[PDB]
Amino acid sequence: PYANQPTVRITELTDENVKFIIENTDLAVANSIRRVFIAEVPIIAIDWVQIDANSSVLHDEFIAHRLGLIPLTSDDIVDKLQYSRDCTCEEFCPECSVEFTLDVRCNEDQTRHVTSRDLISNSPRVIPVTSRNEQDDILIVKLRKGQELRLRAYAKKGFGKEHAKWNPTAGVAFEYDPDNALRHTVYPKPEEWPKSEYSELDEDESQAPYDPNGKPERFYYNVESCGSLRPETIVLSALSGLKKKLSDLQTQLSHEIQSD
Amino acid sequence: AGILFEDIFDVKDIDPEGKKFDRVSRLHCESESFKMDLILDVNIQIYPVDLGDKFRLVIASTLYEDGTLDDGEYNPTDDRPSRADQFEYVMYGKVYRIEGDETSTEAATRLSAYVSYGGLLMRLQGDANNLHGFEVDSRVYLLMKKLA
Amino acid sequence: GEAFDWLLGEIESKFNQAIAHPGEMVGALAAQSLGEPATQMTLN
Amino acid sequence: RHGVNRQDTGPLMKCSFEETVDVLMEAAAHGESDPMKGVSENIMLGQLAPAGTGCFDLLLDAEKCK
Amino acid sequence: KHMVDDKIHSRARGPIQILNRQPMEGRSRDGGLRFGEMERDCQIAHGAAQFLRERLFEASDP
Amino acid sequence: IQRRLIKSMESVMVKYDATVRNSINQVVQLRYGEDGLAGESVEFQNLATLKPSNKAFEKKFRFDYTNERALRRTLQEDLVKDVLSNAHIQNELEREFERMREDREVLRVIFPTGDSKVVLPCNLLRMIWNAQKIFHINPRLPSDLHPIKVVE
Amino acid sequence: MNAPPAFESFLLFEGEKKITINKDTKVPNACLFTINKEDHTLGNIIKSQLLKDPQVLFAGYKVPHPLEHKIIIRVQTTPDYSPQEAFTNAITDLISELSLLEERFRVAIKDKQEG
Amino acid sequence: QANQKRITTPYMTKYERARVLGTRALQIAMCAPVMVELEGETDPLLIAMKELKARKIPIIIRRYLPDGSYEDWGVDELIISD
Amino acid sequence: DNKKKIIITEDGEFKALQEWILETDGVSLMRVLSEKDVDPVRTTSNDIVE
Amino acid sequence: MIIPVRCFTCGKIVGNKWEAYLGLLQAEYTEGDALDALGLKRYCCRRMLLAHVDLIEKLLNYAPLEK
Amino acid sequence: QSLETRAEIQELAMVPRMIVTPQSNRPVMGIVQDTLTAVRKFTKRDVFLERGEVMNLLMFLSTWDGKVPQPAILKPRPLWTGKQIFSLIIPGHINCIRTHSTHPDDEDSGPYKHISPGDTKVVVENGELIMGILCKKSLGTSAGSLVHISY
RNA sequence: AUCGAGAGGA
Ligand SMILES: [Zn+2]
Ligand SMILES: [Zn+2]
Repeated sequence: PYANQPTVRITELTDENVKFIIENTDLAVANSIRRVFIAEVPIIAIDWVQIDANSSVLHDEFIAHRLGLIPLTSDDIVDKLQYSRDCTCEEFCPECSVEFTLDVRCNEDQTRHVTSRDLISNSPRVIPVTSRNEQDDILIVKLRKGQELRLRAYAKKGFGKEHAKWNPTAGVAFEYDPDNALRHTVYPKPEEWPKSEYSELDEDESQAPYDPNGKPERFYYNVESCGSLRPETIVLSALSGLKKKLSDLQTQLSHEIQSD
Repeated sequence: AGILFEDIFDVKDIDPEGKKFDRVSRLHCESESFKMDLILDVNIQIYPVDLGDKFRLVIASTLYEDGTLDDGEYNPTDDRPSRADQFEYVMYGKVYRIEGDETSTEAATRLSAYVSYGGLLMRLQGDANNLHGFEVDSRVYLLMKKLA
Repeated sequence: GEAFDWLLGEIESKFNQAIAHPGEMVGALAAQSLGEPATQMTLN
Repeated sequence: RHGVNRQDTGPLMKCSFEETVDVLMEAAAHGESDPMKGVSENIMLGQLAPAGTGCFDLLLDAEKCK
Repeated sequence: KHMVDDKIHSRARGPIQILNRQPMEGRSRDGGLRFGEMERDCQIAHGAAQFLRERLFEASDP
Repeated sequence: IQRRLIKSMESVMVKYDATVRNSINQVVQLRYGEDGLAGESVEFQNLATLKPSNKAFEKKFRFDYTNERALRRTLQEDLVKDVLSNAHIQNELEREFERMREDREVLRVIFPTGDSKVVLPCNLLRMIWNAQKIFHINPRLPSDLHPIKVVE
Repeated sequence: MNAPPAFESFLLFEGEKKITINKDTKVPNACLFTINKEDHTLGNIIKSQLLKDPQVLFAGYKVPHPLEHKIIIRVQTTPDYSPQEAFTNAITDLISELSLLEERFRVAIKDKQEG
Repeated sequence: QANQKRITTPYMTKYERARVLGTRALQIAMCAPVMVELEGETDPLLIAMKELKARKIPIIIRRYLPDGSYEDWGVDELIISD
Repeated sequence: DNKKKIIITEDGEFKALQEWILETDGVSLMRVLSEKDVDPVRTTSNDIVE
Repeated sequence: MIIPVRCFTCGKIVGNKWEAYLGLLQAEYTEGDALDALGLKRYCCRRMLLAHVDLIEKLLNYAPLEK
Repeated sequence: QSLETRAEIQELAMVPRMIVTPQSNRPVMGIVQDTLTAVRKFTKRDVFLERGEVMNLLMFLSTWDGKVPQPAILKPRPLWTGKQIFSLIIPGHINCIRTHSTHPDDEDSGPYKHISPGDTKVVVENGELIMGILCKKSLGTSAGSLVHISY
């Protein structure tokens, strides 16, 4: 009637992704962790734009949408910043937002690539990922001689439930039972299917013998980071966020039980 | 006791018409103590059954060792002594037909009780003496155990 | 006897329920019932 | 029109179907009177068609309001 | 090209045509939807005489 | 075609005397569908006495009140004694079979092709099945229904 | 024109309760927990943790409409137990599991970066 | 027409039920007295259906015959099916 | 069986006799009916006006 | 008109790869090898780079509204 | 726009009152694409549901008495069948006989008429799907189907 | 705004 005692085994850790395995947990816990990776791990992203001048060939909403999708390093700052809902300030303040400025003008004859390097921030900790000290800079717009783009953005705290720009992942590979032992899939021709990278089967064997007493355990994860957070920071923040969702739910539950 | 029928059967054929369903298999079996034919649908995925196997089949009206009716509701938190403890494969179904060789004037010498365990069908046919416990629209249990 | 009496009552009630209601526009209803299938049957 | 507008259905029902002008002109020349029995005639005049819920009248029951 | 926002339309006592005082035609005119002959026939088959009178008398041009 | 049909039949209606009439008040049908029944409640059924042979019809519909042991298998003891002893009941059952045979000839002239599929209000076999399951009728035991009660 | 703001899936409206408990009258010792502004993420884990309790006879959840942003979790327990107590223990167990998982993931990361 | 012998059906037609319920619901909405008791109903349609189930709608249905005569049936005199 | 000759045998069963039938490309129902060895009872036409 | 920022499917950043992709293509890489060099392993991101039409280069052939 | 017209529509033209059409004395609406392919797959003989799956499905029954039915298989592991859950979906105590579209025509003659090898020959008794694979013939718009008999 | 025409949707 009590909690699982999950174990963890990290099989790869780079700056780009983290590949790990959780054992002795329920499939619902594993999938809620997977969902929180995508939808409830907050990060910083541009969510307010003011175009002072845009002579480029892309209209204002195009530039704004494009700026919103630039990942901003959010590692230690996202926990400190507040949601503008919770901030007791006006529209903005340094406690709930980060100011960016962009001011580019193509005077020279070659096309000027307005890239994420031109997004200048007031906060040194929250900068475009590509601008962080290889991979090139994200391209915001190409400008022709005489074209000019001057804008002022504000980045906010949010998560992927509100908009995919606050999603920190560039793909969450999730898998379990690589050999189809639980038979949660039913291959019409099991020989036709390639083997999982996590499979432990000799090549003559297509799928594992059916396990009637089996349950999903040993979930394999590959959490790729878009750049804002480190992959391990994505996983840790996901676990913390899920735990705070449950804690808030329990607080409200206690108020409802005692009020009855 | 609550047992409508008990005998030892021997699997004489499996899927004469061919495999119709993947996880379900039809066994055509015959006993020795009563000379009763049996067609039975079993989930071979969880309880595989091979040709020539020999098992004890017990059609019961209840699982409780003492005479006590069942409510037809699922109660996993039940600590009473259940006779399902003494068997490996247990199903729960209802009798939906009782045929016989009766005439307009003569009673039936042979009966044929049909049971459905949530769609897995069984036909137990043989002497009418061994099938007086069966009544249509009545809930029963399978209670089947393999023996060597 | 109980089953037969219940059966008689059931037949009577369902028959009285099958009787056409005064005010049914059976002509418009029949025109629709004959024109709707006409939209599916083949021209050639 | 050769079978439906040749019966005694009333000029307003007939004008709804076909030959609106010819029908109404014939009725004028012959002084025909539409008794407003069909559904088309009542629908045109915005009156309750004698159809379905309109095939009867409701009266208040003074002896039962007590 | 067929986006729902260019198709959604509603009316409740909007403008009316000059000749016959009935709702206008079209989204652009804030018009009403046509309760046509086939709708009249359907509601006659239903036997809904008050709804038929509401649609063809009271919701169009009393 | 649809518009033409509608304008031709639009005002035909079932009146409170149960006749179907047009706007002119002329009578189109004395009863709707020749049977005064609505088309939603009727459903497909089978006439059981249309197709069978004379021998099969006799064997399936003639109540046999001479076979004592067959009645003993079908009916309870008091019902068997009343059916075998009483002659008023036997004449009632005999006239029941004669009436069914007359009905058979009427069906044979109504359906000159042997098609027993008919559309009728109440699905009597389904109602009988409903009664069997509602009252837990045991098909193997003798019944307590008097055949005279069935006829009456 | 009709697009709800994206925050309405996560944010509670003023005067709207996060969770509401309603006694289920069909069977005894059953309750319906209507949780607002949550989705399958918490519903699935709460249900599956409740299924681990042998004193829980029923544990299910549903999102009645995807366009709406609430879940309903039905919990039935044995008579000596309570669905509110079962729900509380399920949340406590999930919290403890996630705390342990977080600490062990921190340890695994430390081992991986170090050696 | 002899009220002692009314030839029309003793059942309320679906159209009679529809119009009687609508009429009585409008009457209730216009502050007419209610004939049945009320727990918490405030919708006139629900009150009218409760009155019909209770057989306490003070309305008479005047069914016209093709010949021109009519038959008056109290809503309590008819058989309510649905 | 819709065009076969459905009779009732002496035993009381419906029997479908397989018999020759003619289908014409024009209609003279008035004349064809009054011909020897032509059935004036079942012979019909699809021209409702005739 | 311009290379998207993220992959529509996963959300991987592809905005910084268009210029590198073109530079690899003029370096006599095949499109597949070029996509492998940029680290686009999921066929969604390979779709993003491989099916992109740089229309902005044609929109920059028109003089702007202001000099 | 009036209580009278509202009552008219509520008592005459509401969709449940419109399930059976007078045109052909059969249902006009039936079970349709995904629900029909899925109910065919669901009522196959080898569909076994686990306890959590069964509770998930029972969450979506509006007309559920809150009693979990006794599983068709108790050992070695409790498993409910798709027919056992559709029996909960089926209302009242209706009785119905149909035949799945793949029902062989020479099966009703030989043995196994009442124990079908192919799980054809739909039989619903007392509102329980005793046997058979449901399909268009059982849940579609034809005459004598489960939806018609339910209405 | 009207009218007409055209292009489309189901
Ligand atoms: Zn602030
Ligand atoms: Zn991608």
